[PDB]
Amino acid sequence: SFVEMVDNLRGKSGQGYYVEMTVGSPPQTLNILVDTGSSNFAVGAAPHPFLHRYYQRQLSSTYRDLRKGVYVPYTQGKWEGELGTDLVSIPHGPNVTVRANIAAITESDKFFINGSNWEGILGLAYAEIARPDDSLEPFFDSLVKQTHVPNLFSLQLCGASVGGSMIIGGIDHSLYTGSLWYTPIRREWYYEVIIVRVEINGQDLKMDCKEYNYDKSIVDSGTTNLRLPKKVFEAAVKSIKAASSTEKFPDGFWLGEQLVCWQAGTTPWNIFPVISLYLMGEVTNQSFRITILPQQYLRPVEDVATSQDDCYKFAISQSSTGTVMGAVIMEGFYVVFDRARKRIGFAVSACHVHDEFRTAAVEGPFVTLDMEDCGYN
Ligand SMILES: COc1cc2cc(n1)NCCCCc1cccc(c1)C[C@@H]([C@H](O)CNCc1cccc(C(C)C)c1)NC2=O
Repeated sequence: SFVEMVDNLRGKSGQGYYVEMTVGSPPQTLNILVDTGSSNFAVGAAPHPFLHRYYQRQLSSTYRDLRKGVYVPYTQGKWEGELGTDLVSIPHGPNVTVRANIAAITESDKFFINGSNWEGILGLAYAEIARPDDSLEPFFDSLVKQTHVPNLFSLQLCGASVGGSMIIGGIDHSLYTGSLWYTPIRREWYYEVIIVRVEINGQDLKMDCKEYNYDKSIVDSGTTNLRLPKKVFEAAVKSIKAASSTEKFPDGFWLGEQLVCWQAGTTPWNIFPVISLYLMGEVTNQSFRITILPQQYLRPVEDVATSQDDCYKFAISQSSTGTVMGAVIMEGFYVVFDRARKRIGFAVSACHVHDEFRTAAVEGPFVTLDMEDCGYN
């Protein structure tokens, strides 16, 4: 029955992927961002300039007030609101209805985006990072406890405006090719993983692998970019600059601020290297790698001019809170969040990115010694 969830995600580039949901009785329809990087289910519940619609608790006969406030600070944006519960469904999802916690967003700062088409966020990570504390059961935990939906979901995020699939409760084999390779979930709070090696165009970055996971590495469908710790970012940018030194780019391009453009269909993809991230595997001393093409980390953006020139932004930025494998990394891969077996699987997606001489890949097995030493403490 997973076919009913294929292509249930939509979005705008750089603005997250959302799924349609209903809350309350009678059902109120809202578009909800799917976020594996947090654990709160929250919806706009008061007028806002950028909200087309919002949750009206007064119109729901199943709404229950929890008489408790809540706020969530993300990297840049934040919101605050009122906790409560209500019945929730996913129209293009499993045929079930659950009573879930909902944060009714009453005030926000740089959270909603002008013209985004979504009105809320579904944090799919674990209770340990839920606000106000881990006693607020996340949506997916409520779904698994109250229904027979198996304890796993999978995400197929597709590039170019954009679409994808969130398969709730399983793996849809028509969404990927080749084999699924699994990496352990290190700890159940974020979807934390361990990166054991990094190569750019086949060249090992030759850093202490602890640097790749300082102070954690997570899989986060709610963050656009690949975010890298300071030392790793500097090494990666230095290598990417040298590989593409054929052309010159404004220094603001490398900061993710400015954009670069080329004549329609002349982007010099060949001068940009591939990035290989090696993840800890399931057996002793075994890893696997995922290979990232420049079509993933050069995010296409609309040019505000009359030009019909392909313009892009550098979708790799510096982090001070560890590695973030964001949406641009997940795109072109089918990613299985196998909560039941505490593992995350990667396979080449049915909507993979196309280069002419290169291809995104998930390859294994590799031998990697002392992988346990790569986790930060
Ligand atoms: C830095 O650049 C960033 C940051 C974020 C998003 C993006 N770009 N682009 C995508 C924007 C799409 C929509 C969006 C807006 C606001 C918040 C989020 C999406 C979720 C948040 C994730 O939840 C973050 N996950 C990790 C994290 C970080 C801090 C605190 C917590 C707590 C709440 C658990 C969790 N995304 C971002 O903050």
